[PDB]
Amino acid sequence: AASGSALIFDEEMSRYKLLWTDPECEIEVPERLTVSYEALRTHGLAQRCKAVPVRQATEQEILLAHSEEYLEAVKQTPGMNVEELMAFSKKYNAVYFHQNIYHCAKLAAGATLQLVDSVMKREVRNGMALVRPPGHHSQRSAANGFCVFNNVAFAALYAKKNYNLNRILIVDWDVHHGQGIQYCFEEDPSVLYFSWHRYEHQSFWPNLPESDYSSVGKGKGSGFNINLPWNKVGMTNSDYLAAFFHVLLPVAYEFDPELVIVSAGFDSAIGDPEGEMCALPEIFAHLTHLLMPLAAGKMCVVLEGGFNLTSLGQSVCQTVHSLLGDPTPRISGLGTACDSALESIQNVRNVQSSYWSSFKHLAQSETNDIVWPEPLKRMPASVRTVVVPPPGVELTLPKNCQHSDISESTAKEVQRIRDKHFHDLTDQNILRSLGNIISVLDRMMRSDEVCNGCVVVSDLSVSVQCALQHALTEPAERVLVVYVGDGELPVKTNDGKVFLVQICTKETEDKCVNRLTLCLREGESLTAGFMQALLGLILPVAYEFNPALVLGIVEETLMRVWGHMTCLIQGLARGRMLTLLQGYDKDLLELTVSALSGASISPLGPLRAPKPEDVEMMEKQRQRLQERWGLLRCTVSESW
Ligand SMILES: CC(=O)NCCCCNCCCN
Ligand SMILES: [K+]
Ligand SMILES: [K+]
Ligand code: NA
Ligand SMILES: [Zn+2]
Repeated sequence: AASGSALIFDEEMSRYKLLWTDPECEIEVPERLTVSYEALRTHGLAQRCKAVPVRQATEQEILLAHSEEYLEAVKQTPGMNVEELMAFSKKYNAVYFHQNIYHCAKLAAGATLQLVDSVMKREVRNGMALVRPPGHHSQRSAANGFCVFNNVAFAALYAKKNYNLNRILIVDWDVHHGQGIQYCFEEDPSVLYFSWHRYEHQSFWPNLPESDYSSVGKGKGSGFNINLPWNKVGMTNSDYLAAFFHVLLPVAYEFDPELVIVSAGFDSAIGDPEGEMCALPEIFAHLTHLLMPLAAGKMCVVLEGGFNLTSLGQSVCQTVHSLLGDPTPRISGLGTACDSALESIQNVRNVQSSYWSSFKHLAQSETNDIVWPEPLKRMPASVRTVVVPPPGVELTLPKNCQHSDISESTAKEVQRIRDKHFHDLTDQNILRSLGNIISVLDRMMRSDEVCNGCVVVSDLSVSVQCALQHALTEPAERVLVVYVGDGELPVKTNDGKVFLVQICTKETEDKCVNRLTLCLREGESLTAGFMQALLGLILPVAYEFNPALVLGIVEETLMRVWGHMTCLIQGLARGRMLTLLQGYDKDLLELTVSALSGASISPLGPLRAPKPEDVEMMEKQRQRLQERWGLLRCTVSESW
């Protein structure tokens, strides 16, 4: 029921800074906050967010994660002169103090708690806090790496205590390891912590052995700590997406969190002097988007690091755009993760194979300065989704959905198309279908007016043929076709314009690398199996293919997962998807339009394990396709 995105920010947090020379700290500046808020204002994003005021964290709230001794020591820093502040600072690693920093740290922490309350009270769907100082390096009794108090740790502990949540996911995509968060939740199975980080075989700050992939948690928490070290610099969009599809997302959808918290550092973006990675600001639009089906969209993004003022602002915008449901940018030039990333990924998956169903097949032999382009403009569609129910059927639609109304120009175009390719066809309504299909496609393709749509149809073949051919000569260079059904469609995949995913009940072999045919055995297995295929096979290929339109097709004869797919597939083609439902089903159509319109997706519940037969079918698919579609790889390839 919740709507809106909270934006929590206050200028007071820009009113502390470094007072002496220190090259290790000089990158952390007040302008990080003002440049980011200014970019949100510039692009119209702040004005579309609910402004929630900041508050101080209380002393009892601070004590959730920190010791009285530490708190008492920090409480004294407002009274110190600069000499005393430098001497206090030097007791810790890579951190400076300022007379106002205790005050701002209490603000950064309270700002996060304000965000958790706004999302958990259903006052907003999700939100972001722009806070200084950052939090994820700080620990029970120490400030560390520009961090005073552990903002994100607070959020999880506050959410456990005040909302009795049993499963919280924390995604830390900052370029540094958040060891403070790891230490806090090491033994706690109710918080799943995932972090990637520049590591370089422990030679990169903070130089900890327990930042390696081997640290999986302790005791009852074993398996709920996931470290993915980057052992070279220059990681790219492909590396990041490979990490999500093959490590993070399989575990997250299996865990089924009730709240997602993001430790969102943008020192992992291109141009950052700390990360020296190569991922574009647009990738954070997808990182955000791919997590939003989780926890019914309850997602608290919390700013950590980020030190290239330009890439920080662009990356913050890409994130808020995604929180607001705006269409994702298309990611070009994706492919295999590099060898170093693949080594990290394969080591992580193997060490976590003891704890997670998505990796369990791995345990047994039988089983197995720089410049870059400014991001393009992301425009919410005037109306998001158009829907064409069968004639006579009116339905309750969200405020951002409309019914279609064939124009005379389109009616002639349908007449031409029947004149040429379909002579002996005169059914007046499976020809209104084609007028619907063509009219809804033109709104999707020819203007930012409409984003996506769904049409109910009767004859699959004529409908699919006209949709696909009208798409290709609009023109849209490539079209991803997703077909749940058992026939053979009028679809040609022998020219590179079309990739066909088919989820069917009859087992088939596909001959060529532009078709992916998944035959899952029906039963209580079906849902975990499908989600495994979606995350580990379908999304990897789709992202690399980079279609300009997605064509979804469902024959009259699964379902539980269809909203997750529809939501996730909108990362492709700027969300331009056309769904063709053969035969009227009230609730499938209602589910489709919900997810197409950007509404929250109901959770699946924690996932059981898929049938080993289904895993085998899927890995055979991977082996068959990963030479062509390298984003499928989650292992280093054999050298000649
Ligand atoms: C919030 C954040 O991203 N902090 C990064 C801390 C950087 C410390 N660098 C140490 C340099 C070693 N010579
Ligand atoms: K991290
Ligand atoms: K934990
Ligand atoms: Na120091
Ligand atoms: Zn960082």
